[PDB]
Amino acid sequence: MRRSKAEIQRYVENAQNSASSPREKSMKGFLFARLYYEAKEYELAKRSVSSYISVQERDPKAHRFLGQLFEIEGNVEKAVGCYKRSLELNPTQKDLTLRIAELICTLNIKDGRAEYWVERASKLFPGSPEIYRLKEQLLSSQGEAGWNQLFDLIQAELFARPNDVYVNLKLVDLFLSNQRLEEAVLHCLKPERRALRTDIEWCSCVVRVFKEYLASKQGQKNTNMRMITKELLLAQCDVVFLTLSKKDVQKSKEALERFDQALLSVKQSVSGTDASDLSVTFYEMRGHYYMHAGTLLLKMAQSCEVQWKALIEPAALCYLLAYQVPKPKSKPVKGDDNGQGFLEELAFDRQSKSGHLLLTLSHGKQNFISEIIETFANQCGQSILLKFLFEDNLSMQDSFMGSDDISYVENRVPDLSELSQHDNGSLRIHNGDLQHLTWLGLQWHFLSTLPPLRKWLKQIFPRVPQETSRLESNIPESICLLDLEVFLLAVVQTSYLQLQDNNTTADPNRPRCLPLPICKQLFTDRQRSWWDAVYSLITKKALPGTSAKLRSVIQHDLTTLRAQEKHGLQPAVLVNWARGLHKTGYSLNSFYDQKEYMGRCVHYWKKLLPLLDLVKQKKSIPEPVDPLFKHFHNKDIKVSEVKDLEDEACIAFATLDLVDGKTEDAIIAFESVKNVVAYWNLALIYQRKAEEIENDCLPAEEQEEFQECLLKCKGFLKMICDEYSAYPSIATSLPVPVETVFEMLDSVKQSLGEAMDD
Amino acid sequence: ALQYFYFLRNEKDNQGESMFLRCVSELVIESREFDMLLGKLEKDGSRKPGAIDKFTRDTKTIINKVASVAENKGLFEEAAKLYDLAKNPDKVLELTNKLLSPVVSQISAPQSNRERLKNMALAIAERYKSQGVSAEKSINSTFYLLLDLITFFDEYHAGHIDLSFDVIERLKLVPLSQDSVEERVAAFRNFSDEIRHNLSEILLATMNILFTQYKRLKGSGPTTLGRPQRVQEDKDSVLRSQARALITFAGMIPYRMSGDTNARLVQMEVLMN
Repeated sequence: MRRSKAEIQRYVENAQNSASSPREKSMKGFLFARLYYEAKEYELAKRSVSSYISVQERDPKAHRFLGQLFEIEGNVEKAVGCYKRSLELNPTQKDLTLRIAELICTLNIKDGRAEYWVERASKLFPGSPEIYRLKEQLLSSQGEAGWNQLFDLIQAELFARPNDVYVNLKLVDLFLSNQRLEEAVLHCLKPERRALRTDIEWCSCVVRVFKEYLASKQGQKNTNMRMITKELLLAQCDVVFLTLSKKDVQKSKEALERFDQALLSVKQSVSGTDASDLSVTFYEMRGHYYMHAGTLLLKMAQSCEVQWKALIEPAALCYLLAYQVPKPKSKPVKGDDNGQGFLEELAFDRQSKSGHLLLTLSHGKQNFISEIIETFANQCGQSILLKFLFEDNLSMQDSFMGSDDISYVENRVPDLSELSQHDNGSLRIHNGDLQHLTWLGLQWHFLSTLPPLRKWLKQIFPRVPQETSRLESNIPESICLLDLEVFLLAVVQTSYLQLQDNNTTADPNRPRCLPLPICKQLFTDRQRSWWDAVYSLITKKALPGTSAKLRSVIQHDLTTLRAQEKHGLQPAVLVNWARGLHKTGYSLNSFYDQKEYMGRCVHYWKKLLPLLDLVKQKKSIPEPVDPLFKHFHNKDIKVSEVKDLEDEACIAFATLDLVDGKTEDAIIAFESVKNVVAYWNLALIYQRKAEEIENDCLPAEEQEEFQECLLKCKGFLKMICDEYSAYPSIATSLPVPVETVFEMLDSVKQSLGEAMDD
Repeated sequence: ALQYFYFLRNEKDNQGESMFLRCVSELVIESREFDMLLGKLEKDGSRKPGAIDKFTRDTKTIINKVASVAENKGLFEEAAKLYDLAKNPDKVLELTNKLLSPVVSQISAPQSNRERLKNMALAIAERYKSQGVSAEKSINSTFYLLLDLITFFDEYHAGHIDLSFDVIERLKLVPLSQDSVEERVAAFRNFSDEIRHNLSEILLATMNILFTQYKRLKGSGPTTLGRPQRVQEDKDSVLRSQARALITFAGMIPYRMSGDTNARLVQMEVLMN
């Protein structure tokens, strides 16, 4: 529809030559004026829509287009008359009054009729930015009679849609201009202002308003004052966070100085009779100031002043202090629970991230605080921290951190149980997000231990407690926690590969996992939408009508994660997924969890079988056609393992059949399948059966069966050794190592006996 | 033509191939037309039952042999179109690489028609790979390698240095550090003749970009004219690492070229050292 003026004119003249009647010409005049507007021909569009209206006084869209063209040109009176006659013809239009108001505002001659029309539109609709701008332009040249209506409209819009940052800013500015601080304080005291905290200028205006209110009412200490101080501190922390997120150094330093000044000012009331929500928010802001000083040091190192090798230790000490900040205490007089809970969750998140960063940076330490206390008694440490942060501008007494020391807070050490508790407390308010999950997975991989994603997903999804019925079939209803764990492991592996590729250089290395203000999102919008749709479909939060669309959006990305053709990841990564699933399903000893694991593995194998056949035939590889990153051949599968992968799929089938309740059938299937992993599983099953027989009775038939099983296991180990010595391609995919195979064969031979052995 | 081919096909083989095959090959290479005789093409479609196809079979093998004869003679675009009609991604990518390899050695700036021909051939190959099954794993790897290499080549020829530097750093295939030289050598053993031959021009362009960057860094003041001393030291250290990795690669790979290329390699090694 939008092309070149020459093409538009050619299409117009072709349609005119095809039209053989003025009636049909005026009928097509609608599309004629549309193309004229797309090609920027206002006069021709106007004459076309005028002819169309003259030959047919129907369709309000044509009247709206004519009014818009008149507003673009300069026929305000004609547009007003056309809108009036259109409203008189059909009084079933709501945007016509807004169009009339826009025309009058463009004319710059406001009218009482337009004011009444906009008032009726505002009484009808709950609120709109268009009607807000219309009322602003109308009453911007009236007086107090219009100011009252504007304030009423702003209040109605704020009651309708609370997400009105610019509207709230304009209201606060109007209140400050008209000298009305009580209404501004009452508006800022709302709980939704915490979520509205998104603009640095809005946060600074809120901070100034709160400071003015405190300077005006200095002399009262009530729950309202506590809430106002907490909101002021939260706005200051948001300002500092925004300055640290954006690329600068002087602004972040000024924000940290303002935060330290506010903390020093509030320390006067901290030491008073305030020992509840005020002290809670004071400790919260102390931890936030520590983390913000660490982020400012990191930003300065990025802007190149002091290297990471010299700025990690101050950042590590700041993180340790933020972690040692005492937990939010209880309040004897309740009243601000909505803020106390938010402060407690913020403390949980801060403690979690500080402990994780300190553990990843220290690899085990706890005597640093004791050594500092025994040597410098924290005084010289705080002096060095102040000299590294604020240089020599602020003195030792002009800051709350100079008078306080490390002994002022707690002396707890980051432990695994405390870290897990803080992570659970963070998740209970995050409601499930892949970013922090990938971060925790990376932290666990750096600490060299398996991450407990099972309990995390169980507490995230209240509908799937590791108990599902649908296993096969590529359907969105068969979604369990295993697919989410696979996606999280994929994102973790991608982030680890990116970090390894970035660290392989002579550039000054950075600490593992950069903080949030200096680490953008690594996932994609498609993956985020798929995760959100999966969460909404599992938590039964869908709408009656959009369920099919949500299922289709989910399947659009699930067709790749379910190990099917046209991938976005890597075949080697899919093979690793299948191997890990099989290992987790074969090493445990439960029932439902193992069955679900092996069912998901069986589904993955039976869906990947075509890709295995393609790799065997040596054809196309997963080309980067889907927005799922891009890798290379270093993490790709080979061509000498397709038979091993098919045999592993058969092994998963046999294990599923065994756990279902067909031990003999699964043993027969394992014996029929020829694979080193199959023979190893057969030997393990035979050893377990021998242990069970030795624990129970030993009849003649059971003894003969045990002897036959031991002989079969010995023969399977011998043929495994023969195949490993002959075919070299089987060595590329080996389950247990050769030493483990040899020790298992030796144990089997020792349990059986000599002579009869081979 | 088909009426005469109906009589020419009655003769059996005579001293290799056949007189009928030689005649039809000469006729098709003299005519250069197949949109209705062999099959029409929208952009990368399959074959259509043409006039000769409606009477004789083995049309796929006939078209493959004709395209092979044309490639052996000296035809590129028509042979590529014929193989795209016959649906052969392996041969399509093979001829694409064979026609883009000799042009890599010379300049790649828009000065004639060879660059436009290689660009349209690369576009046809990439759209054929997107719509349908591509070639083998090694063939697709070589195709992506050549795509990235010609991209870096045109980025360097356009007059930009930072763009070439960042694309050659994001390629993740040049020797980065000493711990990466091992995997680079391990992956070098699974390359190809073209991938081993174009390394000369690749290293030449890399050393040209590195020398330009070093000259700009030397012209820029250490303390004045921007670029702080810490940034200069970091750049010098990353150049040291890159040079050490490149020289370790070139020293421990089982392949030697020429004295001039070796001298230039050591020259860039010590320049960044």
